[PDB]
This record gives sequence, C-alpha cells and structure tokens, in this order.
Amino acid sequence: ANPCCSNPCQNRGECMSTGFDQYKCDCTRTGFYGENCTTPEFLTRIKLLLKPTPNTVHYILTHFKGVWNIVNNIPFLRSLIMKYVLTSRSYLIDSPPTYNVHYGYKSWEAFSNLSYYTRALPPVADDCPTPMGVKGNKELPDSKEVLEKVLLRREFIPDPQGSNMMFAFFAQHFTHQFFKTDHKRGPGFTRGLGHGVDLNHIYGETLDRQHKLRLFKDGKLKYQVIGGEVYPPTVKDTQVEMIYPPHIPENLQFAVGQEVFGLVPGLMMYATIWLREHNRVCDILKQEHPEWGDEQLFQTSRLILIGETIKIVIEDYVQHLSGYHFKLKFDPELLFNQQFQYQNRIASEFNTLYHWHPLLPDTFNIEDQEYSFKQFLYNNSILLEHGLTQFVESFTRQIAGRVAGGRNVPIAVQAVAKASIDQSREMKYQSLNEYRKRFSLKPYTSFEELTGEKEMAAELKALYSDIDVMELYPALLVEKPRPDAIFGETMVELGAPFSLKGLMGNPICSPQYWKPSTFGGEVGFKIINTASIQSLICNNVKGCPFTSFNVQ
Amino acid sequence: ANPCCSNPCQNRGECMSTGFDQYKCDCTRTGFYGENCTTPEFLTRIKLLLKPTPNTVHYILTHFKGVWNIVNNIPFLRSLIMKYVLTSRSYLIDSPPTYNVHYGYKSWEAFSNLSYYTRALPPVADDCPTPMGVKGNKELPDSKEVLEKVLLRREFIPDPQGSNMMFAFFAQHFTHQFFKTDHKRGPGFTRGLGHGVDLNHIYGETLDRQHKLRLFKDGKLKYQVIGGEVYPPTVKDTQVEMIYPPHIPENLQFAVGQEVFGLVPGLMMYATIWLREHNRVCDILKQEHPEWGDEQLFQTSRLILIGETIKIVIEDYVQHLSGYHFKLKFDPELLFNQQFQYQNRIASEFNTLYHWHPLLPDTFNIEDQEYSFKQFLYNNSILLEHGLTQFVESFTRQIAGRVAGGRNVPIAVQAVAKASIDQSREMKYQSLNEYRKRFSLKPYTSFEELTGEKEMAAELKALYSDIDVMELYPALLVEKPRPDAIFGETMVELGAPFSLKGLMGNPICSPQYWKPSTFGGEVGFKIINTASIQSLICNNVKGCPFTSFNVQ
Ligand code: HEM
Ligand code: HEM
Ligand SMILES: *[C@@H]1O[C@H](CO)[C@@H](O[C@@H]2O[C@H](CO)[C@@H](O)[C@H](O)[C@H]2NC(C)=O)[C@H](O)[C@H]1NC(C)=O
Ligand SMILES: *[C@@H]1O[C@H](CO)[C@@H](O[C@@H]2O[C@H](CO)[C@@H](O)[C@H](O)[C@H]2NC(C)=O)[C@H](O)[C@H]1NC(C)=O
Ligand SMILES: Cc1cc(NC(=O)C2=C(O)c3ccccc3S(=O)(=O)N2C)no1
Ligand SMILES: Cc1cc(NC(=O)C2=C(O)c3ccccc3S(=O)(=O)N2C)no1
Ligand SMILES: CCCCCCCCO[C@@H]1O[C@H](CO)[C@@H](O)[C@H](O)[C@H]1O
Ligand SMILES: CCCCCCCCO[C@@H]1O[C@H](CO)[C@@H](O)[C@H](O)[C@H]1O
Ligand SMILES: *[C@@H]1O[C@H](CO)[C@@H](O)[C@H](O)[C@H]1NC(C)=O
Ligand SMILES: *[C@@H]1O[C@H](CO)[C@@H](O)[C@H](O)[C@H]1NC(C)=O
Ligand SMILES: *[C@@H]1O[C@H](CO)[C@@H](O)[C@H](O)[C@H]1NC(C)=O
Ligand SMILES: *[C@@H]1O[C@H](CO)[C@@H](O)[C@H](O)[C@H]1NC(C)=O
Repeated sequence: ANPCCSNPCQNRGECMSTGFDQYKCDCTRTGFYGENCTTPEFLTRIKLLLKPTPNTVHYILTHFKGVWNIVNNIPFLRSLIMKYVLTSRSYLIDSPPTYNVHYGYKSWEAFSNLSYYTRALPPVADDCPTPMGVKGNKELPDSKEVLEKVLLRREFIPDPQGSNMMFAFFAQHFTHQFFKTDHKRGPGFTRGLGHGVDLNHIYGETLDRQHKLRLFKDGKLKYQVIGGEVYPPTVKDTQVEMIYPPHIPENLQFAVGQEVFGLVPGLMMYATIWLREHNRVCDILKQEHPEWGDEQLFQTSRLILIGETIKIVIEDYVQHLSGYHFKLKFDPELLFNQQFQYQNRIASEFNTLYHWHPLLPDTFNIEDQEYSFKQFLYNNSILLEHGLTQFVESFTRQIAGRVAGGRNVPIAVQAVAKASIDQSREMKYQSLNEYRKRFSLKPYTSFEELTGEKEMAAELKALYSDIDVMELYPALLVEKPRPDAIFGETMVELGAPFSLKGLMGNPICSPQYWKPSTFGGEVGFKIINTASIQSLICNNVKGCPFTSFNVQ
Repeated sequence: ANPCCSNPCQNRGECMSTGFDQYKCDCTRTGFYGENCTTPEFLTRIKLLLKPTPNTVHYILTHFKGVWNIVNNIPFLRSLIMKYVLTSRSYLIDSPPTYNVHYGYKSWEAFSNLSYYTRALPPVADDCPTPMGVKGNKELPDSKEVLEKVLLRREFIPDPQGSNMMFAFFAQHFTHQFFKTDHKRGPGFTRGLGHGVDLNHIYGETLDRQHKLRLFKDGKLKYQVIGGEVYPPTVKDTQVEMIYPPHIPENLQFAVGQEVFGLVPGLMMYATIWLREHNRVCDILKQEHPEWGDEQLFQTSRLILIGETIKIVIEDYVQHLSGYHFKLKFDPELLFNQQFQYQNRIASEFNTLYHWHPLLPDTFNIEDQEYSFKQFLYNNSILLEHGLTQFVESFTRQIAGRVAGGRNVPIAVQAVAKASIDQSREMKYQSLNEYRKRFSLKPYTSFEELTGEKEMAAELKALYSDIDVMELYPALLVEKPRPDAIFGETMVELGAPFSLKGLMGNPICSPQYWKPSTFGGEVGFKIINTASIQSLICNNVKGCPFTSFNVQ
C-alpha cells in the first residue's frame, strides 16, 4: 500500500509518500539526484571511480606484512594511518540517531526515547504486501528450515584465525553491557540506557544496584574471599537481583553488575577479573591520593576501567578479529581536529549481527574436564573448583568456532538462532541486499555469490527464490568468509562503523575529558594508555598466566 | 581543607589535590603552562595580544548601522558573518558536559545522570573554609539585606531597549520548557530530561501525558471552543495534572504540556497560540499527505514547531534582546563543515542568569484594565474576558522593566529573588569573578566598576567587603548595563553560549535531520524557514494584530 514499500530511493535518499500511490525521494546531500537519487553529481563520479572496494582494502590490510612492520614502528606514520582509518570509518552512522522499530520516518519520539534500539535502516512498513516490501512471497521461508538446512552445526568448524575461548567470552561479556534486550517491551527495546561502554555490566545499570554492589570504603566494590581467592559477593549478602535457576545454592549465586552473568562460568570469569581490576585501581589511587574519599576513588576508578576497556577492545580484541597487520591504536587525540559526534545510540542491527554463537564449542574444556552445555550453564561451582588461573590457561588453549561460512551453530543453542531469525522478522528488517547498499556494498546477484559454494546456496535458492529476499541474519552466518577468516564482508563492513561509534563516541574520548586530571593524574592516565588483555590478566590472576585472544 | 579551595588554576586548567595540602593544575590544551596555567605559550601570546574585548565587539555590533544595512542585504556576506558568529560563540561550553552540584570532578555519574542540571563551573568543595573558597567571611551577607538594598524595585525602571510584555512572556514561556527545577530533589535537579528545545511545554514531558493531550485524529491536540475561540482543553477532559489553587473552577483548569502554565494568563496566551499553531500545521500536512495517519501528522507537526521555535528564538527574540544591527540567521547548514556537537545539557548557571523578574511591570495592563499581581495570577478568566487579540495588542504596547542596573525586582516576587540568592549558595556557586574568568571576561576590581555608580556599590562594599566575593546572581541584576541596554556584559557573555547550544545543538539542526522530508516536504520545511513572531500571531490570532518584541 505504502508507495515507499519497494525501497525505491537509492544512495541513502529518503522516501516520502506524496499521495496514496506516489512517492518523493529526498536526495539532499547524497551526491546524487533524479527520481530515485541514482544520477551521480560530477564530483560523485570522481569519488566513485577512485574508491577501492572493501575486499581490496581488506587484502591490503592483511598482506604486505613486511611493510606494515615498517609502518607500525614509525609513531607518526602509524598515527597518521589510524587517523585516516577513523575518519574513513565514520560517515555511515546516523548520529544523532534517526529511525527505530516503530518509526520509519524521523520523529521526536524516535529521537528522544532511549528505551529503543536505533535502526540503521527503517522498518518495512506494516502495510507493505510482502515481508521485505514488495518482493518475494506472502510469508518468508520457514525459520526452522533455514535454521536446520544452513545454520545448524554438523561437524565443529574451527576458526582459521585461531580465535580462542578467551576471545569468545570476552566478546560475550563486553557486548552484553550494551546488548540488553528488554523482553518485557519487545526485541526492539533495550535496558542499556547508556547505549554503549559505560561498564554497567560491572557497576549496575541503576544507582540503587551500584550502591548495593559497593563497599563504600576505599572506592571499592564488595567481594568475598574463597580459598584465598577474590570472588563476587553473593545475592544473599547484597540483595542484588540475579538470574539463577531455583536449584542453585545461595553460596553460589554470585552478584555482579549484569544480572545474566551467572548464565555461564566464562562470563563470571570476566566479571571476577574486572571486579579485581576495579579494586586494584582503587588501591593505586588511594596510594596516589590519601586525601580522597570513597566516592571519588570509586568514580575515578570507574573512569579508568572504561578507559582500559576501550583500549583493550581496540588494540587486542578488534585487532585480533580484524586480522590486520596494521597495529590499531586507541588515541582520542586523533579526532580532536576532525568532525565527529561524541555520542552513540545502540543499533538493533549491531545487536543482530553480533549473535556470534558459532564461536562456541561442543564442549567446554577446562584442565582435564570436558563440560557439556548442560553441565556448564549456571554452574559457578566449576569456576571455584578450578580457579581463575586454570580458567584463563584453559580458555587460552581452546579453539573457537568459525562464524561465517555456514552450518556451525551448536545445536545446544538452536532456539537462540531461530529466535534471531524470528525476531528480525518481527522487527520488520529490510533484506540483506538493502543493508548491503546502505553500507556501500554491492548487492549480491545470486546465492552462490553470497556463500561462495554451491550446496548451501542451492538450499537457500529453493527456500528464498530471489537473492533480493535473502535475510541479513542467516546471510551473515552463511556468507563466504574472507580467505582463512572468521567473518565475511557484510559482517565486517556493518560491524566496524557501529563498533567505532560505541567506542570513540564515549565522553572520555572528548577533549575536555581526555586529560590526566580526569583519571586522578598521570598514574591513572597511564593505566588506560598501557592496558592490554595480557596486563588485565597478569595484574589480577594468580601466577600471571599467559593469555591471548588466539591459540598459540 | 581541600587545597583546590582557592581555585588556584587559571585559564581553564583543572585543579586536583595531590595530597592533603598540595594540588596540581592540569594545563592540557589551555594554551598556558606553569604551576597555575598562567604562563602563555607563544601562540597564545599572539591570540591574546589582539583578541578584541566583548564591549568592543558589542560596540561594533550596535553601531555603524549603515554598514550593517549593506551587510544584511548581501546574502553571502550575512551568511559568512553568521557562520563566524556561530563558531566564535561555541568553544566555551563543555560538551559532552562535565560538572554538577554534587561533582567538582568529572565522573560517570555526573555525565550519565540526566536529572541534574550541569555546571559550567564546579561547586565550591564542602570543606572549604569560606562559601567562596578561601576569600571573604565565614558567612556570605544576609540575603534579605542584599535583596532589599540593591535588588528590589523602588520606582519602576522601564527597559530603554523597549522590550515589551510579548517579549517578557515569550522569555518565560520558551525557557520554562528546559528550566523545570525538580524541587523534590533540590535546586540542582531538573525535570526537563530533554535538556533543551523539545517543546515538552506544549506536548508533555512523558508519553502518557502527551497521549492525554492528543486528539488522535489528524495529528491534532485536544482543544475546546469558548465563545467561538479555540483554547486548550480542561483537566476534566484530559486528566492531565496541572498546578492550580483549590478555588479554580473546573471549566477554567486548562490543560497544557507544562503543568505550571496556569500560573499566569501571559503563559496561557502563548500556550493557546502554540496549540493553535500545531493544529494549523496538521491541517497543512494533511492537505499535503491525505495518505498519512494521525501518528505521523502529529510527529511531523511537532518537528515543524520545533524548527519554528528555534527560528523565532534566534531571528526575532534573541535578535531583539541583543540590540545588534546585524541580522542573526537561523541556518543549520552554516555549521555543517564546522566542528560542533549536536547535543546539549542545561547548565544550572544558565537557569540562574535567566531569572529575569525585573522584566515584570507593577501592573498588567490589558485594554483599559490594570491588573495587580494578586489579580493577575492564576486568573485565566482574564484571558477569556479580553481574548487573545486584545492580549496581543495590549502586551505589544506595554513596556517591560530593565534587568541590569539594579533595584528593579518587583516586591511581589521578592521571595523568588531571595530564593535565587539562597539556592545559588546552596548549590555552592563560585564567585562572580570566577564566572567572569571562566567566560574570558576581566574580573571586576571594585563594586563601583561593577555597577558604574556609587550608591549601590557602597552598600555592596559594606555587605561583601571584597569584590572577589561578590555573588553571580545579584551581580547580574546590579551590573552596569550596556549603553541604553537591558543587560550588562556578564549577562550577555554567559547567556549567549548556553543559548546557542540549546538551539543549534538540537537534532533537527544536524545534517541527517535538516532536510525537507524530515518535515513532510518543502511545504513543511518552508513553514520553519519563514517563521516569525509576527506570522505566528498573524496565523493564530483573530484579526492578525501587529506584534513585535519592542514597544517601538
Ligand atoms: C555458553 C555461551 C552462550 C549461551 C548459553 C548463550 C545463550 C544465549 C541466549 C539464551 C540468548 C537470548 C537471551 C535473551 O533473549 O535474553 C543469547 C543472546 C545473545 N547472545 Fe548468546 N549465548 C552464549 C554465548 C554468546 C557469545 C560467545 C556471544 C558473542 C558475541 C553471544 C552473543 C549474544 C548476543 C549479542 C545476544 C543478544 C543479547 C540481547 O539482545 O539481550 N552469545 N545468548
Ligand atoms: C507573573 C510572572 C511571574 C511569576 C509570578 C514568577 C514566579 C516565579 C516563581 C514562584 C518561581 C519559583 C521560584 C522558586 O521555586 O524558588 C520562578 C522561577 C523562575 N522564573 Fe519566574 N515568574 C514570573 C515571570 C518570569 C519571567 C518573565 C521570566 C523570564 C525569563 C521568569 C524566569 C524564571 C526562571 C528561569 C525560573 C526558574 C524556573 C525553574 O528552574 O523551574 N519568570 N518564577
Ligand atoms: C540521579 O542522581 C540523584 C542524586 O543522587 C539520584 O537520586 C537519589 O536516588 C536515591 C535512590 O537511588 C534516593 O535514595 C535519593 O533520595 C535520591 N536523591 C535525590 C537528591 O533525589 C537519582 O536516582 C539519579 N538518577 C538516576 C537515573 O540514576
Ligand atoms: C518509549 O516508548 C515505549 C513504546 O511506546 C513506551 O512504552 C509505553 O509506555 C506507555 C505509557 O505511556 C505504556 O502504556 C505502554 O505499555 C508502553 N509500551 C511498551 C512496549 O512498553 C515508553 O514509555 C517510552 N519511554 C519514554 C521515556 O517515553
Ligand atoms: C567484525 C567486527 C569488526 C569490528 N570492528 C572493526 O572492524 C573496527 C573497529 O571496531 C574500530 C574500533 C575503533 C577504531 C576503529 C575501528 S574500525 O576501523 O572501524 N575497525 C577495525 N567489530 O566487529
Ligand atoms: C542575554 C542573552 C543573549 C542570548 N543569546 C545571544 O546573545 C546569542 C544567541 O543566543 C545565539 C543564538 C543562536 C545562534 C547564535 C547566537 S549568539 O551568537 O550566541 N548570540 C546572539 N541569550 O540571552
Ligand atoms: C578604533 C576603535 C574601534 C571600536 C572600539 C569601540 C570600543 C569602545 O567600547 C567601550 O568599551 C569599554 C570597555 O569597558 C566600555 O567601558 C564602554 O562602554 C565601551 O564603549
Ligand atoms: C522596596 C525597597 C525597600 C526600601 C526599604 C528598605 C531598603 C533599605 O535600603 C536602602 O534603601 C534606600 C532606597 O532607595 C537606598 O537609598 C539605600 O541605599 C538602601 O540602603
Ligand atoms: C525510479 O525507481 C522506480 C522503482 O520504483 C522505477 O520504476 C523508475 O523507472 C526509476 N526511474 C529512474 C531510474 O529514472
Ligand atoms: C556443576 O559443576 C560441578 C563441578 O564443579 C559438577 O560436579 C556438577 O555436576 C555440575 N552441575 C550440573 C547440574 O551439571
Ligand atoms: C600559583 O598559584 C598560587 C595561588 O594560590 C600561588 O601560591 C603561586 O605563587 C602561583 N605561582 C605562579 C603564579 O607562578
Ligand atoms: C479574575 O479576573 C477577573 C477578570 O476576568 C477579575 O475581575 C477578578 O477580580 C479576578 N479574580 C481575583 C481573585 O482577583
């Protein structure tokens, strides 16, 4: 019914109805004009002729290693390239944000209501004849069939980039501070009102929760000591609400900032490490500032840990997953003379693409044990049994699964994968190809081009008929990986700009925050600027075990 | 005891304690170095030894009328200057915001908690030996004595700039969407969580209040007709909470977005006008878009009225109060190639400086009647009796009071003036001279220099002893005005950057919003770009009476 149902406006032109059966494309600042914003301005043809494709740039970043070594060791040159990386990657995201699950046009409600995830692409209107707009059949193919045919794991496929369980659980722990769906309201709603890296998964989303978690001495968070080792306090001792099945002993219900972190020992491992890190930073600050009170010690340490998180995420975590030989750098100063908005709104599509469940193994191997999913979930006794040191050593050694490439979702979480499909449809996501165009990628012209093989493509052809009807979420998991890579093109090109905004958009990266006094002086500042996944583990885990995001 | 109590760091350097009796200044990016950030770097020496003073700039903007006349009539030149004006006025506000009433250092709590007003200068620490830090006596002078000696009106002092009651009530109506102190929590807290121009004073702060005010047909707001004229609906009809004394009959309990707007018929006049404007724009959009539903008509109209409001605030309202011969321009495009943060957090000091109660007359003169304060307050029957047309005609003719220059607060609101003093102290405001330095102004060296006269200066000298201990709020009302102006230097130099951020920081001014389709096409867009206080009144008040912000 809506004349904009067919998504006729190209190159980010905006579609507006002008009657029951007519539309107008607003081509303002797109660089194109004409009825559908497809005629390039002269400068546009110049830009287009020059810009390399994402696969070309990926090739360059993953080759000429000898050259990247030269670059990485020349400070001013590394800075220069990172500066370019930053600006190149930061023009695709609407900031201030625009659409959401209930608004396919800009509105004050969509802007102002922080309970929604934002949307990179507006939803397919409710009165459109087909789920994707006007293409395809009345209903999309059975989600169970999609799941069973091309997503479910047959044999475990290891990640060729060598990602390990330290990587998988770091991804889970880190992202679950800003992916926190409010199931009461619906899949298009979030409980993470900070919309980014605020460390609410350590400190609590609300002030009441934070205060229940705090010791109110020396800036510290409450903790218990068990067999000489520091662990989170209990629900019983703190009244911090946590999600635990009823059969869990009171003494095993650890209470942390994020209420779902009792779900798996690997989340609780990271919760425990960051808890120790907070109190460690508290000791350092108290040493540097014997005149400070508890409140300032707490707040300053939180700012420092936010800093360390952003640092580690960029220079270790994103560094590893990218596969780049270029050494990414966390340096807010690089944006100070550039246009950039210090703010972020978490996109629904970012949440959706980040469902990296293929990472998980069939069993979790710690020391000489192999835990099934059933044994592993909600089982903090496993953490106490083995200890943090053994957990790190074991997770560092265990390979994670490949995410793109298809057929690698562990069956234990098949309901989760089905729900990602079903809820994408519920939220009226536009198709894979629309999202590809939205991120300046070439539309796939066949299912074989998407997968790079023939068997899964054939299954999908039979299911969807038209590549233009293929959905974003399953596509991300069946996409042809880059050579020996964990992800395909669509995953990287969508994930990167969302991730950048969540990290650099933090206020601590703004010029008035990014200075020593914000972090209690040069000592606190140095903690941020020297942070690494290895140092986080070395400072807080007995014996300073070697760790890394890849298997050795 | 805090070693930062004396405010040792200059030129926006940040003070941090480094022990019980030592501090350190963080001079990062100040352009100065040395223990207190007072040694100018070389390039700072250049900038300084040729930056014109605010009074010089104000001289130039308010003279050479013939030159400005040429400038105003050459579009590219007017734009060029406005572009300069915009950037020259946007480097003084911390954005993302920093301090608040409870935090004299940056913290995640101060950044994230939207219920606080933010602070342009951090509060004086609790354990400082004196209210202002280290200077002055153990107690500030009796606020009643300060009020009675230099603030309270003897004889009515008319504004020489000719500001009228349309101006005064516009100031009150417009600002009360973002100055909404949460008295439950304290003077440092706000109920205006949008922190700017969101028009919650028409539409309501919350969705459920908004939905009570809406007709749910054609995008319109509920209204009632009395004697052939459109007025806001009642509390009985809508169920929205309003503040009214218990003796107001049900038929006079008007319901509007801001709960206090029944306080005064002047506010209800503007509430009525803006309600009519919303419904007018709904009519226009429905004509443009027969295919649109109620929700989109409502949301689009709200966006349009937001643009109208910003347009009128800049080009009529601020235009009048500034006294500039240069014609200010609302043009979001002028910021598109500039560094600028599209966000805003309302500053407590902005709230404080905007207590412009000396504007108020001794009596409110409508048609042939002169109403007293007791007669005027909470008396909407006056509005019904005379009507909007007579309100506009009368308020356009009636002169408002001068704000700077002292002794012009009407006795009827003396408790409000005393509270501004008392709450400033509660919120631990730094001194007038610290605020002047914060905004690049020369500190006053005596009370006579502050007032430009001798009698009020002498009383203040007796009360305060030291000019460096003089408080911000009463200083603003006793300050020497610019020549035949309504305000003095401090008022304009603090007010201007805060005001700019609230208006241009609005998301509708960002590039992704500032396009015709956001407002339902060129028709909606034209309504914003041609808006004016005269056309607002012309379109919505019977007879289209002439109006202006100047008695003229
Ligand atoms: C043993 C490990 C894991 C289990 C048992 C698990 C299970 C689940 C379940 C049941 C949900 C749905 C939760 C809900 O709807 O409230 C979910 C959501 C999610 N998972 Fe996993 N998952 C695991 C690991 C991971 C990993 C390694 C990642 C890496 C990125 C990940 C990413 C996500 C994301 C981003 C969501 C959506 C969060 C939200 O919107 O609230 N998960 N997972
Ligand atoms: C008949 C006219 C007016 C009356 C009866 C009035 C009265 C009041 C009162 C009772 C308060 C609350 C004080 C407190 O809680 O301590 C207040 C606050 C305020 N007034 Fe007025 N006023 C009037 C006109 C104006 C005008 C013309 C302006 C011009 C801008 C203005 C600006 C303000 C501001 C900015 C506040 C602080 C509001 C807040 O933070 O919520 N008022 N006024
Ligand atoms: C914003 O900060 C205020 C000030 O601390 C918070 O209000 C306090 O909240 C606690 C409950 O968490 C109450 O016991 C206090 O009475 C409140 N104090 C005041 C002065 O109101 C408020 O909760 C914070 N808001 C958010 C969203 O965290
Ligand atoms: C943000 O939007 C959601 C969705 O509209 C709002 O949730 C609705 O609020 C009304 C109250 O006016 C309830 O009657 C509905 O049940 C809510 N719907 C859902 C899905 O929860 C929410 O109130 C909005 N938040 C704000 C701050 O306005
Ligand atoms: C997949 C995937 C990729 C990804 N992120 C990135 O590719 C990606 C980042 O996350 C990012 C973070 C900080 C500064 C710059 C970059 S980047 O240039 O946009 N790039 C390396 N997150 O998930
Ligand atoms: C007093 C007072 C002044 C004032 N504002 C101004 O002086 C002032 C504005 O408010 C402003 C509004 C939009 C764009 C640019 C300007 S300005 O250059 O900062 N200037 C004229 N608000 O209260
Ligand atoms: C060659 C001069 C170019 C124009 C400069 C005009 C400056 C006059 O400006 C003066 O500034 C003083 C500063 O305190 C104020 O006291 C005066 O009121 C003001 O007139
Ligand atoms: C409403 C004003 C209150 C007047 C009575 C108490 C004020 C006492 O204050 C005095 O008032 C005189 C008034 O012009 C001034 O000459 C004095 O300088 C001032 O001290
Ligand atoms: C614009 O797009 C529509 C698709 O809805 C197409 O039918 C029309 O011919 C296009 N016009 C062009 C490309 O000039
Ligand atoms: C939890 O882990 C422990 C090992 O610490 C194991 O003995 C136990 O069986 C597990 N619980 C469940 C329900 O599998
Ligand atoms: C720095 O400031 C303090 C002011 O309290 C003063 O004691 C010291 O002499 C100053 N040093 C300078 C201005 O070089
Ligand atoms: C209310 O306004 C009317 C004029 O409409 C006036 O005559 C009356 O005195 C006012 N009421 C009070 C209590 O002042």
